[PDB]
Amino acid sequence: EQELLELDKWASLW
Amino acid sequence: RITLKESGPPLVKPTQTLTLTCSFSGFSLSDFGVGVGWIRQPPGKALEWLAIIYSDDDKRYSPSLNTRLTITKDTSKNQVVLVMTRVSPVDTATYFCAHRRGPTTLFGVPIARGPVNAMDVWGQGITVTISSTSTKGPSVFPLAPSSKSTSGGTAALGCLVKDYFPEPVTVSWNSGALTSGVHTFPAVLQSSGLYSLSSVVTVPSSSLGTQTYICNVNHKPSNTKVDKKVEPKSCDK
Amino acid sequence: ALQLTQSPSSLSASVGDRITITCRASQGVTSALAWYRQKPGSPPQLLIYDASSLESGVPSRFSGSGSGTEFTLTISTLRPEDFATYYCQQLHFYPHTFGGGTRVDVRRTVAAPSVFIFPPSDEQLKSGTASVVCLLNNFYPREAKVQWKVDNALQSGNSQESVTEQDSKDSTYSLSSTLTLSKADYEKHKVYACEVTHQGLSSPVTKSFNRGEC
Repeated sequence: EQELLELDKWASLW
Repeated sequence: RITLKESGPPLVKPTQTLTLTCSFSGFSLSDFGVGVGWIRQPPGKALEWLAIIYSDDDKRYSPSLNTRLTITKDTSKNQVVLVMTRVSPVDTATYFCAHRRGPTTLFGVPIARGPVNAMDVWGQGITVTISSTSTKGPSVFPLAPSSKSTSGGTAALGCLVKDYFPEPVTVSWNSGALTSGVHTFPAVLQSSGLYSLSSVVTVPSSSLGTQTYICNVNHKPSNTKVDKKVEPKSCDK
Repeated sequence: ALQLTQSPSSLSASVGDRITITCRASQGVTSALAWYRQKPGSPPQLLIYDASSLESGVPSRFSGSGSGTEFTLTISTLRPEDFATYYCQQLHFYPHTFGGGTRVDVRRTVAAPSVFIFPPSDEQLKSGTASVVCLLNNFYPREAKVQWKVDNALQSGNSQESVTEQDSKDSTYSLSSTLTLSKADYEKHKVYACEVTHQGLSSPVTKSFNRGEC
């Protein structure tokens, strides 16, 4: 895993 | 049932500001988590993500364009606006707005991420050209048939439509009488800022002495029409 | 940002064929991967969302698979309306990113191009410029390489290419390469040639004229 990309709005949603 | 349509200027000058509007029907920017995003497609290239805005006014921009992009919305008008400042010819492309579903909800409760992973409905797209070039009609030059353009009992010949702006230009041969074997190439943008294309056609070399070949060029933007007769050079007579 | 590598870039197939397109992510995007089909002159159309879920209204011949970094789109039975360009997109990280695209064209037997060269017209030379055109006619596959040489000097940065859409009748492509020079430079040289490389050609082919030999 590289960079420090921002997570999408729903990336933490089941 | 979802429809989106982009509206904006088809031509903008470098360093100016470009304002694109997406008008939609079939959904509401009031729908929980719904999003509207923008994607551009430069001439003959891949899709490029630009930005997205959601029902809660949350928004994101492509990091390499964040200083020039601004996205907004008006939920009562079913519209989303994308503003791009200091544009340049690199920004010439077809711009699409698209709908992104919100998560699955059960009586208002978000229960599944699934549906949000895609842009499910796209608008027809709007082509935008950024250029400071002035309107100009083409000059037509012949691509004369010769021993160097002959293959067996077949010969190739054509027209070179050079230096015009803006697009488009239409070309036909012998007033439409000749269509078979014709190839009109997509225009290319030259470093001068003017477009250029060529149209060719293969025909029996045995007809070069009797049959007349004329390409009909029409550039509406400048009200320019030209009929160019193409024939073998004196060398081949 | 997160890089998506779509492969192959181009693919030849026939109606009824079964094709598979791959997309690799530089890092895990879980299942946040969508596939689209784009036909000439039209906007992208959604096929698969969330890596394998079939979008409502999309023919069952389309299926998707994968999770993490490797994904594949499959069309069990290729239909005529499926000859188009396909794209993957990841929505797990910002900025959302699309793959480079995968064009799918109609397969036919290899066909080397007929190469023709056209010196500039005296009409144009009078206007002060000289355009030299090289034409590659009715060939297949689409991949072709064209190089310009003026008296053995490779020309770089002063030519432009244009390619036609696959022909609906013979499934071939045509390509034009135009070399532009000023009248002055054009008249300073003799030999003008375009070297063409193509799968259908046993070896590079050269077409040229000598404006110094009359």
